[PDB]
Amino acid sequence: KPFTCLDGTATIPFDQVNDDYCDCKDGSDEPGTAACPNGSFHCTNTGYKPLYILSSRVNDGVCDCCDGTDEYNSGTVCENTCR
Amino acid sequence: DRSNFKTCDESSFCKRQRSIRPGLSPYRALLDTLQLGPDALTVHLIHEVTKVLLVLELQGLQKDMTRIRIDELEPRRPRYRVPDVLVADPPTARLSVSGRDDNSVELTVAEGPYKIILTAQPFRLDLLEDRSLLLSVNARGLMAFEHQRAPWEETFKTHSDSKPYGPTSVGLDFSLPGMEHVYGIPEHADSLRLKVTEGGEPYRLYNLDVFQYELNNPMALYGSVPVLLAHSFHRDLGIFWLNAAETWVDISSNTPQTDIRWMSESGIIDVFLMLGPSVFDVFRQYASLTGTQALPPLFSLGYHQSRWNYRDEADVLEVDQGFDDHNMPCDVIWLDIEHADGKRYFTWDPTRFPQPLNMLEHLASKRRKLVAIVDPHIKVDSGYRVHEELRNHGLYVKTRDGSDYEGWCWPGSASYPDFTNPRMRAWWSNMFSFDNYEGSAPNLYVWNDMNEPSVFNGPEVTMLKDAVHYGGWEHRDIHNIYGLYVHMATADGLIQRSGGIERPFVLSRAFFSGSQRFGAVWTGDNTAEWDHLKISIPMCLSLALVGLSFCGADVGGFFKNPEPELLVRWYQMGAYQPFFRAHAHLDTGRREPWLLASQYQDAIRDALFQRYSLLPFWYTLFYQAHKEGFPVMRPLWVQYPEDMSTFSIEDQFMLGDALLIHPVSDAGAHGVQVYLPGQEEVWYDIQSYQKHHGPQTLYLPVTLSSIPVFQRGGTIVPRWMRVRRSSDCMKDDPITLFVALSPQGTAQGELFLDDGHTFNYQTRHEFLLRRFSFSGSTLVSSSADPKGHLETPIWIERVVIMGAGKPAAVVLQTKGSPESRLSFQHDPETSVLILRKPGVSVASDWSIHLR
Ligand SMILES: CCCCN[C@H]1C[C@](O)(CO)[C@@H](O)[C@H](O)[C@H]1O
Ligand SMILES: [Ca+2]
Ligand SMILES: [Ca+2]
Repeated sequence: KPFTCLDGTATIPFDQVNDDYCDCKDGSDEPGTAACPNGSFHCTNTGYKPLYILSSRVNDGVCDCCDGTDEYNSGTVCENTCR
Repeated sequence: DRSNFKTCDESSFCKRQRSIRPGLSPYRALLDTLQLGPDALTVHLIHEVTKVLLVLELQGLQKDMTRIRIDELEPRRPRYRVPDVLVADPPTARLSVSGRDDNSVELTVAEGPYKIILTAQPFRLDLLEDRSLLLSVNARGLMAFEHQRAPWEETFKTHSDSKPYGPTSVGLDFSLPGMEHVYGIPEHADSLRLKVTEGGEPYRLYNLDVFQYELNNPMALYGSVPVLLAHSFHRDLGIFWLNAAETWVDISSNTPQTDIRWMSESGIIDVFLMLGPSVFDVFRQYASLTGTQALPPLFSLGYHQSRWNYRDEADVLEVDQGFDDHNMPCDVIWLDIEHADGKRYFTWDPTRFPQPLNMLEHLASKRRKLVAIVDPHIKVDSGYRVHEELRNHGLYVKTRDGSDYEGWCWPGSASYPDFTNPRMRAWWSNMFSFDNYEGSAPNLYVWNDMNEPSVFNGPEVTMLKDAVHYGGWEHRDIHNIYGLYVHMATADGLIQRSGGIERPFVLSRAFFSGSQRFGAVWTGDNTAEWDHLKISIPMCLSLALVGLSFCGADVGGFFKNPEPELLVRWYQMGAYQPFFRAHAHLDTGRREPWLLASQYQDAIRDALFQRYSLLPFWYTLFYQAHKEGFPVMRPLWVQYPEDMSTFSIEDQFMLGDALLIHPVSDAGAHGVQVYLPGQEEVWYDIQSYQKHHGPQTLYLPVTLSSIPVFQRGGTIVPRWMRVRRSSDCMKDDPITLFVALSPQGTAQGELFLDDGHTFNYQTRHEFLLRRFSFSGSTLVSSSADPKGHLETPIWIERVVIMGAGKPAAVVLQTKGSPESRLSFQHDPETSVLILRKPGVSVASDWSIHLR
């Protein structure tokens, strides 16, 4: 099946979810990347409070989440500090 | 308070020179003494009354330039010749005697078309292309050369100039037939098109610290570039008066013709005539003499947050966090003089900045930089190691009795290192090593202020004329390059500390011809008022024309508190100017951009996002400035030399040839009048995508968030649409290309890429220069310089085409890949075509076809 933007603006093939290009006006098709200006990246942050961050801070080379999962392809290795 | 500063009448050499009025010159060339040499023609000149003998050295130069030098035949003492400003000995062209009579010798440069006519009596020079007169020298007979007499004493207010060499001033006039518009000779808080000086003061070039300077007047400010450009419908010319002493410039209009007269306190006459014919020819001619804009590290083209002063390390970190908490980008936070130990530079206040390395480490973890101020005045303090070293090694500027000069500045009593001494500059450069400048780190950069030099208890708030420098030269001989030497030694220090790898960033207040090689400048202590916002355009445009492309003004104004609307408009203005820094006086209220009401915050954030989105475009323009000498920010007349209605415009400007900017600069404005030039030219409003045909004056309604910006048809602008918290975060991100189609359905653009901060682009050719071109129905990416290769993940995520119809299909071809189909979106109202995710590496050749 295809994916539908949560705001109903479009329906796209599921291979355009997290394909590093913003296809949904609400940013819902790119929860795991920095592609959308209004998106959010969810940090589970086990051992502390889970956090939402701006999509623009995914792989920006800055450690935003204590669990470090926002930096997975940036050259910055973030140690886990959720303690 | 202007009684602090001499008018021409209160300057005895300006009074003497300016009293000489247009008439029959007493100088005469002795044609019996003429010698035609390998690089030059020399001929003796004589003053008919005084019988003083001078030598004229006349040279044709490669790239259609002429150099005129005049010195005494038998000087009692050597005259000053400006060192370190020319980047090379200019390659010469052979002169030939191609005509002669009783009173004249005609010279040909190489094999033509340029000719120089030397008239013997009265002495005169005329410059021609073929039979067209370009320029005359001494046509009004204003040449004056005060020779060195047997070794006057002068006082101004409470300061005494011993003037041990007496009157030594030099001057010369130039006639520009057909020219009605002249520009340049910064720095003055005055209009772009220079005014006639006939009924008032001459323009003054003497690097001075003017407290609360006022607008629309010819008083000398902090920097001096003795370069004048002349523009007409038919031709462009430039005059480069290579003199480092106090200089006054008279301008008179008289078939239309403009006469220029330079009057300098000492040194020789040394002037370059740059014959164009186009203004870009003039840019190249001047760049070959004094060099080009240093390529800024990318971060320094982002947004700088500054004030006098941030309180301590905690304040600095709070400001850093404030940007991220309010979703506003920023690359650098600045530390003004209160960060040091009582204005002892290279130190840190032990209570408020106890751990600078840890503060710099925290900023590096946000991928941000810091700038620390380092001024050239050194506190007289036996516990201050810098002062003890400079004192012990005799590296200070001296007085005539041989003691070290002492004046007053920020730390109280202070001495001034002799930056004209190469041993002093090497010492200064070595002081920036990470072992010497303790607490500094690779993400700390430098601001040189007060380097005119500013001397609080000195005449005109600067150093005494009869202070003595390296080689025995007087301060009056060298004054206008003192600041440049500070800028240069600081920039060299930032390079050396890295082992020669990192590009520097240094902001300087004082400057001279050649300062473009060492970093950025700004217009000093402006005021939080609407007219100071307006004047930032003509001031930075006058700097751009003379090679200083890395220019800006304090956003919000340095003095006083701007109202929120003025601050919003200043952010919008600054976001489209080369050096983009907010700064403020010690006693102003805090005005970090999130402290405003949300509507003002939002407009400012929008301006910051636009600036960061445009960094690839800015970086390419600076690469083009670095390689070719073309200015980044440009008057409309540079792009439209035949449209006479642009010759004085200074409320509008262009960035390269692609973007026309008209920032709102009036409180409560409901619209602006935008002049869109060019016959058969179209312009795209980048907010609405509406196309407009030139030439017209368009009335455009505005709101608080409006920044009137238009993209020229025929251009392709690269943008990073993923705005992040700093430029370092963005430098691997994909590019969106904005193609604005000409009426012929064409466009072209370039893009420069490298590691963002080293000299590897130069030493290893590690860079990319791409050409993007559109014609027919095909967009092509090719190499504009095959020597450049770069490892980069940057790819093309989007193409936006303005002025295009709906295609039936879109097809991408890239070498190494199968042909692919691209999806797309089209707006019939705006004729805007968006091509989705080409996905091709920016280092790859590729083409997109609209079928
Ligand atoms: C009343 C102060 C006048 C001089 N201002 C200079 C010094 C300083 O104020 C502090 O270093 C800087 O903030 C300005 O930017 C400089 O131009
Ligand atoms: Ca997607
Ligand atoms: Ca991050």
